Formats: sequence, structure tokens, C-alpha cells
Amino acid sequence: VSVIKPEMKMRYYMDGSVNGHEFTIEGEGTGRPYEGHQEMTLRVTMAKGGPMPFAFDLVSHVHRPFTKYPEEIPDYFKQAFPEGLSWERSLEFEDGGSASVSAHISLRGNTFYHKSKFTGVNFPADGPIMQNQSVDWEPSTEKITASDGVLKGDVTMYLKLEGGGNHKCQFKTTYKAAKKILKMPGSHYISHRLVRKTEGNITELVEDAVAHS
Repeated sequence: VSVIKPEMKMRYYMDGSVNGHEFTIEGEGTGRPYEGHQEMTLRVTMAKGGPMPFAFDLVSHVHRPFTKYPEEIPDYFKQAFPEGLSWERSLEFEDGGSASVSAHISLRGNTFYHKSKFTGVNFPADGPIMQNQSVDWEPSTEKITASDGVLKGDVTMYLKLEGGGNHKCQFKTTYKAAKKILKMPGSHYISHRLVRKTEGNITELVEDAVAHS
């Protein structure tokens, strides 16, 4: 028996809107859960057609089972399966823009089904997000704390901008296993390395994550 194998697949579906622009994201990927690695290709379709009017970084961060966990730290995310895992996240950008996103992750065979709801609001029309001036998120380290059966993630993110420079964004996330987790972990960290390769409305993503400390 092996609920999560060294190699797994992913299918993504998102219903979203940013500054009133409605859109859907669909994609597929493959990854190595125990190695904290994942790769995927995502397609953005605007409700009114046309190019996506915002930088993909706004939604790129939208799959913890794909985190390399040392045997010293219980793996809450993989333990949540096959029952399922859900998470909720708030984003606070330095120029006033903000967003709320929640996702449900289910498992069937060797494939994870990732479905999300994303609503972004108040982004300045001339800011880097709506002007598509950001490039990638800087690598980061998220603080993970346990609380009454769920996990809390806290990380201050920095968006790399084209002309150089950074744009701050605070992430606050709640991770919820579908069923009661036997072994809860103590407080620790998860370092992330998320990079994108974007060609218009299509984007390829790669993320490497490792839990530690």
C-alpha cells in the first residue's frame, strides 16, 4: 500500500477574478512529493477573451503535499491523504491590492485534483500586478505553526520587479486536513523556490520546497 508515490500527477482548475476581470485557469503537472518538487503548465482563459490583464505571479502561489520532509518532522500534508487537504490564504500587497483564495485538494489514483476560488481586489491600475511588471517571487521561508488540528503558515513574500526592486506581499494561510491527523508536527519552516516561465496566457511553473528547523 502506498497512498502517495515518488511520482504523482496533478490536474488544476481555478475560478477567479482580479479587479473585476473574471477568468478560469486549467492545467496539469507532474511532481515528486518526497523530493518537494513539482512542474506544471497552466492555461489562463479570460471570460471576455483576450490576454490576462495581470501578472501571473498574483496566482502562481496557488500543493504542500509536494514538500520534502525530514523524518524528524511529521508531514501533516501527506498524512491528510487519501482523505484530502484544503487551505485558505489571504494576500496583502504593499500598494493596497489584496486577495483571498481557497483550494480543495483531492486524490484519485496517482493524480491530485486541485480546485480553487480566487478573488483579487483594489490593485492600483498603474501598479506592477495590473501592469504585468513583476517577474517572479523571491525564494522564501514560511513559518509553519500547529493549532488545534490545523496548520498556520506565515510568510512575507517579495515580488521581483522588471526594473529591479521588490514589491512586498504578506501571506497568511490555514491548512486543513479533511480528517483528524494522527501525528501533528511542532513549529517549523518550509523554504520555497517558485519560478515561472510565461508566454502570454500560458505559464509553466516549477517549485521546490523543503521543510526544516
